[PDB]
Order: sequence, then structure tokens, then C-alpha cells
Amino acid sequence: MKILVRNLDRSVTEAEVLELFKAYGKVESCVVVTDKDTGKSKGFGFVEMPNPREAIKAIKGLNTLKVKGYGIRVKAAE
Repeated sequence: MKILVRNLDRSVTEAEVLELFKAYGKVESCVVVTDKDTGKSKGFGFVEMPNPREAIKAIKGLNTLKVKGYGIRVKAAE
């Protein structure tokens, strides 16, 4: 399952996001975009968890979690 992550602070790192999704299951890939072209609020990420039941658990678990002061938004790409 492909998972979309939004509202990332420019200080959020790929390893930070990875550690969060790994609380829920196996993570096959984690792409995080926090540039200066994104704002300290509008970074985004794309996470692949191959077990869809783990992905769903992570979506429910992590959506609206504050990371660096912004509630992140997590949902399936589909």
C-alpha cells in the first residue's frame, strides 16, 4: 500500500518519518520532501508498506500526529 504524508515541517527528515511508520509494520520505501521550495509546513512524503493491514493501522495511528508542531496528514494514495 502506498501512503501519502502531508504537512511536514522543513525540519522533518526521511529517517524521522521512517521510524514513525516502522512502529506499525514493515516499510519498503520512504520518500520525504522537505526543501526550501516546500515551506516549514508543506513538506510531503510517500511511504510504501507492503502489508495493507499494517499500512491501514499506520494511517489511522499517525494521521493528525504533531511532528515539529504541525499535525501531519496521512492517507492511502488510492
